[PDB]
Amino acid sequence: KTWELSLYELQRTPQEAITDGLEIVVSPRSLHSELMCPICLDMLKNTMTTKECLHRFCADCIITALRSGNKECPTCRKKLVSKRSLRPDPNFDALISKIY
Amino acid sequence: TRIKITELNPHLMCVLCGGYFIDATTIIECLHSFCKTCIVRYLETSKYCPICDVQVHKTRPLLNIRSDKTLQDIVYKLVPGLFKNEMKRRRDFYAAH
Ligand SMILES: [Zn+2]
Ligand SMILES: [Zn+2]
Ligand SMILES: [Zn+2]
Ligand SMILES: [Zn+2]
Repeated sequence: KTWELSLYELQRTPQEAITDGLEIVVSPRSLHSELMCPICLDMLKNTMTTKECLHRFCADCIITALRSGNKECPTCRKKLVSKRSLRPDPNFDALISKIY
Repeated sequence: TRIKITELNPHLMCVLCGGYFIDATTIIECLHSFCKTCIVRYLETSKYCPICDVQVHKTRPLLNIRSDKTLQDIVYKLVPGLFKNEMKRRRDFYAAH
C-alpha cells in the first residue's frame, strides 16, 4: 500500500458530530455482527486484535486457538508467530460495554 | 435497546479532525485509530502516535498502519446519515472537478 491520497481526499473536511439527543435503535444485534466474536459467536469480551490483519476476538478464544498449536488467524488464516502478534483494545471493549 | 449517540460519539470520532471516522485507519503498535487522510498527512511530519505518543515505526510510519474495515463498518452502521453524506460529498466533488 502506497497511501496515496486522491484529489477528493486531499481536500476533504470533517464529518461533524451529531450532538442533538438522537437515540439509536440497537434492540437486535443482528445488524451489528462486528461486535460478535468469530470463534464463540458472542459479544466480544476483552477484545484482542491481531496486529497484522486487525481481526478481533475475545481474549479467551484467541489465546486458546493459539495454544492449540495452530498459528494461523481463525478469520483470514494468515500466520501468527505468538501472542506478541496481538494487542488488546480497550476502545472496542468500551464501545461494546455501552451498546450491548 | 435505545442508546444516545452522544454516548457513543467518543468511540467513533477522529481526534485529528474532530469528526467521525472516514476510511478508519489503525496504528498497529498501540491500536489508536484515525481517518485515512488525517493520519497519513500527520505521519508525514511525525513518527509518533497523536494520542499516546508511542513510536509508530523506526523509520517508515506507513508500514505500521492498517485500514480498519471493521471499525469503519461499525461507524457507518451506527451513525445514521453518515454514509449517505460522505458518498454525496464525493459525488459533489467529482461533478465540480
Ligand atoms: Zn469469543
Ligand atoms: Zn486475520
Ligand atoms: Zn479525521
Ligand atoms: Zn497510540
